[PDB]
Amino acid sequence: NDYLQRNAIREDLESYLREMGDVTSSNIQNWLGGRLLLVEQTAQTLARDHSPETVSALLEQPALTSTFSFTYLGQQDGVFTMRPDSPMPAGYDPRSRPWYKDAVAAGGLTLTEPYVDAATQELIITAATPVKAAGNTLGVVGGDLSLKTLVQIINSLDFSGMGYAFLVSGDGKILVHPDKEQVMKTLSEVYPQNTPKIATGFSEAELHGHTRILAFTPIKGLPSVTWYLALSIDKDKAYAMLS
Ligand code: MET
Repeated sequence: NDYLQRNAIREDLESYLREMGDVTSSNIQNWLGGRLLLVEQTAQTLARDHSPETVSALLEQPALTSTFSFTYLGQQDGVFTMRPDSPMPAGYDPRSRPWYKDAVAAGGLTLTEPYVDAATQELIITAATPVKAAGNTLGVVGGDLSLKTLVQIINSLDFSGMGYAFLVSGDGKILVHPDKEQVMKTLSEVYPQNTPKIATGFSEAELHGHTRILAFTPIKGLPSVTWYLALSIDKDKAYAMLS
């Protein structure tokens, strides 16, 4: 019976994809979490000493400079200190920036979606948290992460060559993707006819002439964002490999 045999293969494949999605989501959760905690650790150290000499020395520590492209403190009065050095664009105010507002609105450590960096005019992600001292908010510490770095973490596993992983918001906005052309596009723009639904377990759709299976796994431990790890699998390839 071809129907029972088809369902037998599909259930085995979905079981495997569920397993790959869980571990990859765990992996990016732990990776982002360490970056978040490093930013949190930096803020609480600054909360008890934020003199210019100390701010500079702390941001230059190699645990920070080797982890983030840049680490910085934007203060409540608008003053901005960033390491490593970078030329500054005219009219910059850290308080108007997405990372600063997101941290303040979150009331704690959070991650931005990709936004246009003020200096490089390129997309960047930022781990950010307020600096709190006796209820006062003195500012926000941010740590910048390249989207390429996140693509590499979620694609550490090759998924037996069946496909690839990307990140998507609960709103359907593609945040990081191996194809740079799909970054910040929505699932509806990428799949206009039969759009995959995040809530549904496994969706089938057509991309570039081939049927693909999509599966979305929530990423836990990310305060104030609802992001999913998405697997995009070549359907014909997966069914053939699993006989
Ligand atoms: C001064 S630009 C670099 C800091 C941060 N990524 C921003 O765009 O605001």
